[PDB]
Amino acid sequence: GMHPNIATLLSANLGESRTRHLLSLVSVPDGLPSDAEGRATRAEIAQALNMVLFAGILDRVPTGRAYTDDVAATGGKVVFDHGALRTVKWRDNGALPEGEAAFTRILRPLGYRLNGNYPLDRISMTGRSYAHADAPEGIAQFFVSEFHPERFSDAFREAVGRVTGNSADPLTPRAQTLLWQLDRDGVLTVADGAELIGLLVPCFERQHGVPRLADYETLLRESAEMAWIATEGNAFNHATDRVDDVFGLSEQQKALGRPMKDKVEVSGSGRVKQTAFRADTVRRQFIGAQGETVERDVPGSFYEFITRDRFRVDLGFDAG
Repeated sequence: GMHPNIATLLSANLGESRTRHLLSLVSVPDGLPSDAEGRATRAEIAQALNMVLFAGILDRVPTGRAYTDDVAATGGKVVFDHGALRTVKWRDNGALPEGEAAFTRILRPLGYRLNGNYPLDRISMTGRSYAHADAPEGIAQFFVSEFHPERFSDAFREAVGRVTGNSADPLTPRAQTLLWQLDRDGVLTVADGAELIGLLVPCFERQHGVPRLADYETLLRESAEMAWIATEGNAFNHATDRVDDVFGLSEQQKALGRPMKDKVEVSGSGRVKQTAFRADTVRRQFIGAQGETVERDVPGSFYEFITRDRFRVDLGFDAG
């Protein structure tokens, strides 16, 4: 249960102390490809990036931090199952590629492949899952959703463009340089891999500026999901922890007085079962009617649990 390459990649991004905690908390899958010269493989880099991003979720999802503090305290483990993020599929997106392209251009050269297509018509989104080709069951998946403004009001679609139309592109030239070297060789030096992770982490964040309170509210009247995107951008919506039994765990967490949701979502097949803590509220800035900065408390992100039956493990996100 030690992984020197992953530990080094983590340490360069998180520092020793935070890395120590993270390595004792989050399982590293066994069997990741290694390089004979001690370089960092794409699998190692992908796993380390995921762990850095997970640590970033914990920093802003206090209910998750509570849960995982107990895990560390009692010697258990987190199995990082997947992070889910949202994107806006709309041409007025500033410098940011539209919808999921903002992230597939990153995940694909890291070694991910499309693993599932999940229409979410009720909420005007399309979801897609990405699994890592080198360890599809062990490395966390990415669930990337795209929001679709087309069917909404005129006012709403104008609001979308004002919010997103100034977005930055966080994927720098150096980031792209290292990404495509990695895709070519399957490895980078450990230093270059650590550097790549550092450059990729800021992509999983809000790329647009502070939105107008009025536009936030216009969005919120028609779509909770697009309102959330307006405040959080491409930051992880949730992280998910793969556990033996979500039913037992939910009951335990509720008995401790923690805010579990009541619904356990079960796929049609019965093999994939999900439940979560409610999202922790976060304080965010908005532009007021006279151009002033005002603040509001809005829903942030959440920590989720999943159980996946084995046939190999069912990696789907099927509807039910």
